[PDB]
Amino acid sequence: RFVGLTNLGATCYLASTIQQLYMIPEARQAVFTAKYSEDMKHKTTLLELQKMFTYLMESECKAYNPRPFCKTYTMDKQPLNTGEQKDMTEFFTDLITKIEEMSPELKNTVKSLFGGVITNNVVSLDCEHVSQTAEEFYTVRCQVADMKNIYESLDEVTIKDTLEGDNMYTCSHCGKKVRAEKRACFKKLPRILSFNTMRYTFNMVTMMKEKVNTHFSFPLRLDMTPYTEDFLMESYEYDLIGVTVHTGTADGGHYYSFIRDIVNPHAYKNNKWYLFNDAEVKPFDSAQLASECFGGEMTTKTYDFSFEKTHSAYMLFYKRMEEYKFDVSSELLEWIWHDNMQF
Amino acid sequence: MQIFVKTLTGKTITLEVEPSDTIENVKAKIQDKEGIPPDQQRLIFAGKQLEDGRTLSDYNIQKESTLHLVLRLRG
Ligand SMILES: [Zn+2]
Repeated sequence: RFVGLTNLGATCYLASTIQQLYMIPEARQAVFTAKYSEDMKHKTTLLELQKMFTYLMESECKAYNPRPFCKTYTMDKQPLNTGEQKDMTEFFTDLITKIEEMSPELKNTVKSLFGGVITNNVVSLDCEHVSQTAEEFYTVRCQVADMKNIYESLDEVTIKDTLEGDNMYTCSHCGKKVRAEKRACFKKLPRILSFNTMRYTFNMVTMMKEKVNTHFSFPLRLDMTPYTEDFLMESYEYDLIGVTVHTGTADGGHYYSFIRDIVNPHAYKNNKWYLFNDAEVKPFDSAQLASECFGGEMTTKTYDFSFEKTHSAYMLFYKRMEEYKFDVSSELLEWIWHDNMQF
Repeated sequence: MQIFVKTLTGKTITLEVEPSDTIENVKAKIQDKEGIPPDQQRLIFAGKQLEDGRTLSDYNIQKESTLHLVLRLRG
């Protein structure tokens, strides 16, 4: 009843990313109504992104094979390797950056939709000065190890740190390093706020990255008030629409997503959730959000023995709080219509 | 000039760099301080992931600009 995305070999991350973008209606309509130019950058990708987004919506089939998309997708410098496991949040920044760079219409859409501004402020203890600046962001990383929830993380992200010792300030108006307390906080929050629960630590004895599997919860409705520049120094309540789960260890894994249907008003008003796993989309009972995304330990009845959960949320998607008509290229609809007729 | 770095545990550190330093230099200098091998690191300034081979100047990052250290939960 939803259309999935065929795995080309190792495009777990890509399916998770495309489907979440697809399910945010502002961005679906944004990709649809994007006006093709001649010297616009990533023309082939926006073009292939449109066919995919239309096929996802109007096709009668189970899955869209994203190969036409992937054969023209370029990452860093070289073309995309469909056999290379990748970090979902990395591919997410890659694609959001491209879409931003396509047309100034899209850039203003992407920045307003996914972009935010941190203001972090340095104040000197042995001086008379202050240097608060600005930072742009798309995704907010959250500490997971030794944290019980995302409220604890944000409390640490917006903490009052003390620049001292080996990490002294260098007051630019004083040519000397100074005791300073710096703290970040959010000035402009995006409409779609993304978090990156970094579930890994680098082990110093074994020289190796180590995936973090401890319990880490996040609310269904989030209140961002205590981390806004108005509270320190419109609405800040958000609703969880998406979780990107990573299953596996630090050497590699597999991806899948629990996305909320915020389009169909009846599905949205009754909290209907769906599991997007590559070529497979199935309904999802939100009662098991905690089990499937929070981590911790499970028990089973092996034969009783308790292990650590290696499947947990790597990325969260919240929409700010406040029946969609999509305008899609009629030439594309007849494309999908011709194919639909066989099934 | 000195930049800020939010490391893997959220610790803010400082780095004395010159804008004509390349990214691989920064990953080497990051290895010097917080001890993480340069090839496992991604560095995200102001949303744009800095890629190996370009210049710290090519991204227009100056004093008090913050670099973000992450690894790859590469699934
Ligand atoms: Zn001073």
